[PDB]
Amino acid sequence: SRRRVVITGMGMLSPLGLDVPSSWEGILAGRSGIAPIEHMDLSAYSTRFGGSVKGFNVEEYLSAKEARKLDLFIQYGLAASFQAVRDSGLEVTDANRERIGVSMGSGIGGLTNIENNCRSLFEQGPRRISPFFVPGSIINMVSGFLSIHLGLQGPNYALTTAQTTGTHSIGMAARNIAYGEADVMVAGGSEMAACGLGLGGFGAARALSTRNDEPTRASRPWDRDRDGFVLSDGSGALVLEELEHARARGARIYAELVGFGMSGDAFHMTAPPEDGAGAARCMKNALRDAGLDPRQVDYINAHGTSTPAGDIAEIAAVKSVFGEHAHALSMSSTKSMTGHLLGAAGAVEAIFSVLALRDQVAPPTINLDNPDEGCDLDLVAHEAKPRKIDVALSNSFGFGGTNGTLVFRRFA
Amino acid sequence: SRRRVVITGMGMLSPLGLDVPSSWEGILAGRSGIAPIEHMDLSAYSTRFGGSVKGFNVEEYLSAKEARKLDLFIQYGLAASFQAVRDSGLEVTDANRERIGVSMGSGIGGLTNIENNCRSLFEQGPRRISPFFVPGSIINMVSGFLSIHLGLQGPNYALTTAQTTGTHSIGMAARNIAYGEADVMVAGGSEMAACGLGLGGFGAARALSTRNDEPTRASRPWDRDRDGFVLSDGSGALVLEELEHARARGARIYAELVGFGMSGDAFHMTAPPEDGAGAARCMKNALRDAGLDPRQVDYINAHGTSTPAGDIAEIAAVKSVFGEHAHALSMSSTKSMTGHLLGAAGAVEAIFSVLALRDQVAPPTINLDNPDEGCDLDLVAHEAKPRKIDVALSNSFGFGGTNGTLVFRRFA
Ligand SMILES: O=C(C1CC1)N1CCN(c2ccc(F)cc2)CC1
Ligand SMILES: O=C(C1CC1)N1CCN(c2ccc(F)cc2)CC1
Repeated sequence: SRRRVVITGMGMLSPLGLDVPSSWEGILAGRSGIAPIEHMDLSAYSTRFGGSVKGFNVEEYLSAKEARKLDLFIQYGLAASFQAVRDSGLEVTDANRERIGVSMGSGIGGLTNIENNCRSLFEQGPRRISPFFVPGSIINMVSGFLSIHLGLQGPNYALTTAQTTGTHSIGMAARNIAYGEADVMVAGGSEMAACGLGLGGFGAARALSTRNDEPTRASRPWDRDRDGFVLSDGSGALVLEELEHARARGARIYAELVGFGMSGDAFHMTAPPEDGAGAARCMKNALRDAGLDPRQVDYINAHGTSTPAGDIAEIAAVKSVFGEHAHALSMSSTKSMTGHLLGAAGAVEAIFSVLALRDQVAPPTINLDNPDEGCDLDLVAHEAKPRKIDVALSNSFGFGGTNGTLVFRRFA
Repeated sequence: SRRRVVITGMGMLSPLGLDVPSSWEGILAGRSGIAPIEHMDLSAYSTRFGGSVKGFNVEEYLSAKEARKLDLFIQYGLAASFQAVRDSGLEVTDANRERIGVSMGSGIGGLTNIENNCRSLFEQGPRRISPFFVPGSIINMVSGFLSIHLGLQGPNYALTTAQTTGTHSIGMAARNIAYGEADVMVAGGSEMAACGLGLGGFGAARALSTRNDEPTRASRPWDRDRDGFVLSDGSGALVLEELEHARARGARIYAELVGFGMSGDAFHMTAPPEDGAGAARCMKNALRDAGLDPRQVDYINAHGTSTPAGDIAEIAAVKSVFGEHAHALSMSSTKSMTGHLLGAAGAVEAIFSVLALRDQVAPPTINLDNPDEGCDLDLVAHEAKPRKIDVALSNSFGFGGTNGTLVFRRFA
């Protein structure tokens, strides 16, 4: 048998704000965080907009000297991680430090640091490569730097499962706690891919919306005029905690993480199967894991990337798993507002799934002006919908056909 | 409840050979795979050598058309994965595809591809970035492409924990099986960081041996004249199987994986503690997890990177964990011969640890001419040592204070 896992701390950088409550405010108001990218010549690029983190002050978290050593994606992860730990009220001690671990991931990692260090390599030669290039860029340095700053001696690792990173990180952090390997984990993901390599790289695959004239309308999941995902930066971190540990210190419990599902499509490198067979298996795995019937699910935070084939696979998958319950659950894409934070998408959308539970409100899918063929589910078009939510799912579907599902329940 | 996990398949590319048996023959003969690098011009670099994979033919495994789109670290990962699965005799069917997953990781991932595409972006512009840049370079696409080629629909993920990646990948994959999330897992890691950014980045940090004039003598773990690690390329993959599943199909069992430890040092971004504290916590977690008396340990495959601080930390950790039994077990570093395969180090060394059990021989630490102050254990200097090995331990340490231990024993 198995220990129960609750959420006692949440932290976030998003295109909607510098913390969870500002972000959540934007979500329920249907605000877009998408805009032309600044301080950067995108003249030769077919996409010139995305979700940037606006006004981020790393010196709230690190000295200028330590921040200079770390890629933006690491700064973002640390910000969310430090917010999440502070939000939890947890005190690290000699008595508990070996029971507190970290799993903060990234899908794409340190492109900004790779670009600057390439610029030096090609222009001047290898002698201008930063000494901090490697430890300042490697994906596991959010877990590493967090563990060093706070003295965490529990499981220390990082997932990289592309657009599924955040979902997987949180789920496998929850298994560490459930199976007694840890009492507390900081888990989630961070990403800064709004640079030339990210816009360029995704641009070259024609994966990105090129709607440069109306950036706020670019991300339009399940809408017949969608033309690919919007690329976005940020981080999400949760403090996961064994229930008895949380109750003993009198922790505030936002929700219970009751279920985690993983699956592989074994289909295509970037395209999901049309019927979403992988996403269906993954969601069924998560519900079986939670001991729940599909009928008990009230809210789904969709992957909902605004890609032609991705959005319609998730409709198929939901209809397949949920049968005659499929129209009764509400399902929304907060990527309609935030765009796609890649590896951090699962982390911030777990937070939105938890806050949907706390506030009894389904976040909207904005821009859903003209649902596409078969997109006839309750996709919460345009406006937030207050409703009953006991159980919320969060899905992520990534490149290589890697799937993640998290199941959260109201706690009382 | 918690199930037992055995090794039924292994695969490898190393600087010593294009498979396991060829690589193992090199190990037992004390051969170095380190040589001046030929595939690029390093006259600007303070390190001009490493452990290259020599004569690798990707068209033994994949079509030239798909090979061309993948970073060498993905090619190496798939080659080792394919060997391991063939070596297992396992047949993937509709009855078991959902119960077979893959966790093949990398420390640095697609550095070559990112460099070349970064060169295209700066010299030419974003219209010259490869459409395959992202799916051909990101760390999770070994697990991704393996699942697509073999039809594996089980848990599909990747770790990135720097020089610990391979040990963590194998360990967490065993936990998947132990806890019933899968019956089979292909796990390990791959690395190809020998490009300008790689040798330049580690060179900027002064982390690498600069013994350019005698590369086969550069990697000299615990030797007083060591001057940093030797960068090497390749792949290790293992087929992990639930015991009863392996028994049921009459699989050949190399060994049982009885123990896994993880621990963060929470010490420093890149330097390990002098006293071996994080390593010690990790090995103790691993030994308790295996339900072992530490005097049961016969053979330790050390991290053994040929850094001043790393090498002596490990002696301290082993003396602290094993007390007087530290003087009875044999410890060696195959990095004396392979060099440091970073995220793939834990995977090839897990295979060497298993083969030490099959053949009852401790691999040598070559180039240990003048052991350093306090390096007074049986380090298997110069020559392989036939000896009783019931229990073998494999240690990895990484940047971020991230530690891993695997415990294998002979299976009757
Ligand atoms: O984003 C990508 C691929 C699309 C290109 N990368 C994968 C490997 N990771 C990496 C880590 C450390 C380092 F030194 C360099 C690269 C993250 C960057
Ligand atoms: O000169 C410095 C400042 C500490 C003073 N370095 C920063 C990068 N560090 C590092 C070590 C190994 C390595 F492979 C990569 C990076 C340590 C060296």
